[PDB]
Amino acid sequence: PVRSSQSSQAGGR
Amino acid sequence: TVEEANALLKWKSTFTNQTSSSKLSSWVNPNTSSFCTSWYGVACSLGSIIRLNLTNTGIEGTFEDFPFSSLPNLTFVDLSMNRFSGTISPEWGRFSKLEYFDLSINQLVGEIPPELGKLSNLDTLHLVENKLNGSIPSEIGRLTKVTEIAIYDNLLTGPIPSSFGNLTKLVNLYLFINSLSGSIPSEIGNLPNLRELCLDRNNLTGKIPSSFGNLKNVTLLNMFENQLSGEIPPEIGNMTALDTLSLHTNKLTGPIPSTLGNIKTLAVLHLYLNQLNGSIPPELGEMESMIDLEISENKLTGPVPDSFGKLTALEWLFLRDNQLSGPIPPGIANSTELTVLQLDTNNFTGFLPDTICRGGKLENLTLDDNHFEGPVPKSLRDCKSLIRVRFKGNSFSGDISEAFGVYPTLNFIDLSNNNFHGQLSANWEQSQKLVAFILSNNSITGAIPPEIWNMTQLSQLDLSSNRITGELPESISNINRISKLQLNGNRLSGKIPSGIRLLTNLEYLDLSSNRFSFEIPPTLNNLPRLYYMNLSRNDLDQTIPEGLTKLSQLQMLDLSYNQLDGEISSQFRSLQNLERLDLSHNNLSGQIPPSFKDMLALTHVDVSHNNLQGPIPDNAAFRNAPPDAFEGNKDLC
Amino acid sequence: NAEGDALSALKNSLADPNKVLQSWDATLVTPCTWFHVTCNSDNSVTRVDLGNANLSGQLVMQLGQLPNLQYLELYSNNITGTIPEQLGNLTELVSLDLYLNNLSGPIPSTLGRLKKLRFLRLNNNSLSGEIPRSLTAVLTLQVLDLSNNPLTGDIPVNGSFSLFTPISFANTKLT
Ligand SMILES: *[C@@H]1O[C@H](CO[C@@H]2O[C@@H](C)[C@@H](O)[C@@H](O)[C@@H]2O)[C@@H](O[C@@H]2O[C@H](CO)[C@@H](O)[C@H](O)[C@H]2NC(C)=O)[C@H](O[C@@H]2O[C@@H](C)[C@@H](O)[C@@H](O)[C@@H]2O)[C@H]1NC(C)=O
Ligand SMILES: *[C@@H]1O[C@H](CO[C@@H]2O[C@@H](C)[C@@H](O)[C@@H](O)[C@@H]2O)[C@@H](O[C@@H]2O[C@H](CO)[C@@H](O)[C@H](O)[C@H]2NC(C)=O)[C@H](O)[C@H]1NC(C)=O
Ligand SMILES: *[C@@H]1O[C@H](CO)[C@@H](O[C@@H]2O[C@H](CO)[C@@H](O)[C@H](O)[C@H]2NC(C)=O)[C@H](O)[C@H]1NC(C)=O
Ligand SMILES: *[C@@H]1O[C@H](CO)[C@@H](O[C@@H]2O[C@H](CO)[C@@H](O)[C@H](O)[C@H]2NC(C)=O)[C@H](O)[C@H]1NC(C)=O
Ligand SMILES: *[C@@H]1O[C@H](CO)[C@@H](O[C@@H]2O[C@H](CO)[C@@H](O)[C@H](O)[C@H]2NC(C)=O)[C@H](O)[C@H]1NC(C)=O
Ligand SMILES: *[C@@H]1O[C@H](CO)[C@@H](O[C@@H]2O[C@H](CO)[C@@H](O)[C@H](O)[C@H]2NC(C)=O)[C@H](O)[C@H]1NC(C)=O
Ligand SMILES: OC[C@H]1O[C@H](O[C@@H]2[C@H](O)[C@H](O)O[C@H](CO)[C@H]2O)[C@@H](O)[C@@H](O)[C@@H]1O
Ligand SMILES: *[C@@H]1O[C@H](CO)[C@@H](O)[C@H](O)[C@H]1NC(C)=O
Ligand SMILES: *[C@@H]1O[C@H](CO)[C@@H](O)[C@H](O)[C@H]1NC(C)=O
Ligand SMILES: *[C@@H]1O[C@H](CO)[C@@H](O)[C@H](O)[C@H]1NC(C)=O
Ligand SMILES: OC[C@H]1O[C@@H](O)[C@@H](O)[C@@H](O)[C@@H]1O
Repeated sequence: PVRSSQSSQAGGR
Repeated sequence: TVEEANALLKWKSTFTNQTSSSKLSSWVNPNTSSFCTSWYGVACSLGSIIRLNLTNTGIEGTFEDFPFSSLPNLTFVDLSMNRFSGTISPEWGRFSKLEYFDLSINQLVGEIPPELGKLSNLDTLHLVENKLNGSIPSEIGRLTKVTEIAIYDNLLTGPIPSSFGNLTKLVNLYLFINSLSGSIPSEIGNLPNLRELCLDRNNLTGKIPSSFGNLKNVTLLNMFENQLSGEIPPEIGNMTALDTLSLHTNKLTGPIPSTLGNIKTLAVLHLYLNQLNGSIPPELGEMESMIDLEISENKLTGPVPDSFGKLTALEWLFLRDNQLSGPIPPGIANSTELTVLQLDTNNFTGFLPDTICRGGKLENLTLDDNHFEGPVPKSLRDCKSLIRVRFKGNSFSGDISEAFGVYPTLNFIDLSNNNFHGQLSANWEQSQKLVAFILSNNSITGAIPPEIWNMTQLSQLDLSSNRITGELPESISNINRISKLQLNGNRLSGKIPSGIRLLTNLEYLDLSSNRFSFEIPPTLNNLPRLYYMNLSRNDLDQTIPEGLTKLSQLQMLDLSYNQLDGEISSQFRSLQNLERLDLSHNNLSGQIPPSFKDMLALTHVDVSHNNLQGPIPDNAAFRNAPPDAFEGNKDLC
Repeated sequence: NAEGDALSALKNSLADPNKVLQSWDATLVTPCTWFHVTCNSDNSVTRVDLGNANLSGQLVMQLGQLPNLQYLELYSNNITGTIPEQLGNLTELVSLDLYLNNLSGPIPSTLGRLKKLRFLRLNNNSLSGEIPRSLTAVLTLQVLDLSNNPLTGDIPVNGSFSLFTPISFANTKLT
């Protein structure tokens, strides 16, 4: 199914 | 039908590698009495095929012999999730009544024909997860009735056609995984019904169009991982329906527009991995719906506004890798749902606020490489939800047994390079999930509590560069999951326990700069993963045991600055991977075994200040050795 | 980051029954806080100590994304598949230890780009082919072993291989 892109979280330390 | 059915049947003949268990076994009789009722995937109106649904059927072939001239009434076509190869024919634009066109998840190549623009009845166009290349034809802007376009995960190039401003009915535009180029067309800001705009992961250049302030219906705006430049237009604050705004991994510059505070519906804000500068606008505290706020890896400056205390629903706050300064306002940790607080790599000062874990939900807290000082707040001591705690590189202080409580969920903690004093509380044993306990370069004293060895899940333990006393027990064997053990630079005494034999997973051992007083355990011969062993600057008082030469994988071995005596066993020739040896400052006697010429991996040797004699075996390590590496011996030829 | 995503790719291609790779948390900035991985002062990965980990699976081409990776220890496992020629992208490189496995296929000729290579051990495997001439130009190689592998062809003493002894080529079915 066609979906929308999801923003990935920033890298953590 | 009979012409349609026979034309479809001719196209089915092209299919390759088709098994008899295929769904298309139902395509037998070309008469309408079975064509329009029993053929899988076809549906008729008034006895003519209007609907062709062959999703996920396992068909392998091409559209070259598709019966374009025979199916005038196609209005629903889904051929996704098959193994069709070839190109998209211009004939696809002949289906005058077509409303749904889906050829996603296939192996198509080539350009999208301009003839697709004359499907005046189309409502949905899906060309997803193919390998189509070229530029999007301008004629696609003729689809005045379309509401969703999805061409992502392709090889598209060139600009987005500015004719897309004519697609007034569009609500969803998905083009992300591609190689589109140029600036965003400003006409895209004038689509009245647009809701979702995903242009992320492209090669877009130029500024964000200021016309985007008109998109009063857009809730999602993904444009991350691009080459967008310039500054964030302040008109974006007029996007009063915006829910998620992601512009991360771009080349934007300038300050954050204070107009972000007008979007009361904004829940997610990703601006990280850019070049924004200036100070945090105090108006960001008015983003009432904010849940995930990420401004990491930027060039921001100045203090954090106290207005962050108004963000009552905040869960993630990413401000790491910036140049912010000053004290932390107590409003930062106000949120009871706050779970992640990343602040490392900055220039902050002062004390942690007492609100640090007010809600009892804080999982991850990072403060590395700053100028914090003062003691640990009481809310953080009693905060039981901690998972990762990073305090490295600060001037924190106080009693280490009074600072920290009990953390059943603690996974990783690094308090290194601080000013903690006192002796270790046995409370750490209750953190039964801890895998890394790193506490180097502090002022901690006392003995290692015995309960520490009952933390069976520990894989790394670093108490180096402290003033810890006592001696290591034989219960040391209880932590066999360990792989890094750093107790160097302390005042540990007594003999080295032979329980170190049973820590087989051990890669890296550092016990140097201590007061270990008796002979080396002869039973340390079963560490099949140890590449490093440092026992320097201690009081070990007898001959080097033969068991040491059986650890095949050592790369470095330092036994210097000891009271070691006896002869250098020639069985060190077995250490085929050994690159470094340091036996200096001992009482070793006899001759250096001439078998050492065969140690090709050996590059550095030091034998200075010993009682040896005789000529040196010739290898690369000895030849390049400086005069220091042989000083203070007796009769070395 | 880029190095962490590459090591994440390996983590997804290996079956890990012994839970060795658990610490490899992909959502971290760098993999330098992971276990069995050591970094230099610049947070670039220099070591991968995965020897004798009971890992099963196949290697991954993304292993060439570690420019500073000096020591790659994947020995003594049940890893299968081939050697991806992208390992020749390891510009800085000292030790290559892939011995005691179930690897198959040829020896990529791209390993001649690792001019810093000292130690290469690939014995006790199912490798098949001929030794590339490129391996003769590294001039840094000191220790070499391809025993217990069904290769073919004559022993390539093109200069650098002149110093090596038949134990390096024993049980190889070369000649
Ligand atoms: C778009 O891609 C077409 C397919 O080329 C190949 O597709 C896959 C099979 C894959 O192997 C991929 O790496 C290839 O690039 C190009 O058409 C093909 O071009 C090659 C030679 O370049 C030719 O041998 C094929 O017969 C031909 N097939 C078809 C169906 O056309 C497209 O044409 C290129 O565009 C020209 C402007 C030029 O760049 C030239 O190299 C090609 O003809 C590709 N169009 C692009 C890149 O705009
Ligand atoms: C370290 O632990 C051992 C045993 O581990 C635990 O023992 C129980 C207390 C319980 O928590 C189990 O789930 C663990 O396996 C301790 O030695 C045992 O102590 C109990 C007293 O409760 C006694 O009955 C046993 O005979 C002891 N020995 C063994 C082999 O079980 C030990 O005291 C702990 N050390 C410290 C410093 O706390
Ligand atoms: C199926 O297609 C046929 C062929 O185009 C349609 O028959 C035409 O119908 C239109 C009106 O819809 C007439 O103007 C044409 O003269 C017809 N031509 C022929 C050869 O019959 C038919 O109507 C279509 N059926 C449906 C349900 O759309
Ligand atoms: C086309 O065929 C697919 C499957 O052959 C249908 O997909 C199903 O649709 C219904 C309603 O959305 C769902 O309950 C099923 O779970 C779907 N199955 C899937 C996605 O595998 C689809 O509805 C068909 N469309 C038409 C117009 O007939
Ligand atoms: C941090 O704490 C609270 C937020 O919950 C703020 O203080 C008051 O909280 C109550 C909650 O019922 C509100 O009704 C009040 O309106 C809040 N005070 C004000 C002046 O608005 C507090 O302001 C927050 N921020 C800080 C302390 O900087
Ligand atoms: C083992 O650890 C000791 C420290 O306990 C290291 O000694 C250092 O040696 C260098 C070389 O001159 C000195 O500049 C440092 O001051 C020494 N450190 C201390 C604390 O005295 C030694 O290098 C280590 N061995 C190996 C092989 O890494
Ligand atoms: O026998 C332990 C007993 O005292 C605990 O406090 C310790 C103890 O006094 C020790 O001798 O000195 C430590 C400081 O160096 C104290 O922290 C105390 O917590 C008590 O509960 C416990 O039963
Ligand atoms: C938002 O979308 C709705 C859809 O029903 C539309 O009626 C409304 O006019 C749109 N808002 C605009 C164009 O400002
Ligand atoms: C959009 O925001 C700007 C601020 O940059 C403001 O001047 C303008 O009036 C806003 N739009 C409307 C329609 O008010
Ligand atoms: C901690 O480390 C720093 C630099 O690594 C050095 O000043 C010293 O070793 C320690 N200093 C303090 C204040 O603990
Ligand atoms: O608990 C399983 C999950 O754990 C996370 O840390 C990630 O590794 C996910 O990929 C995984 O699905």
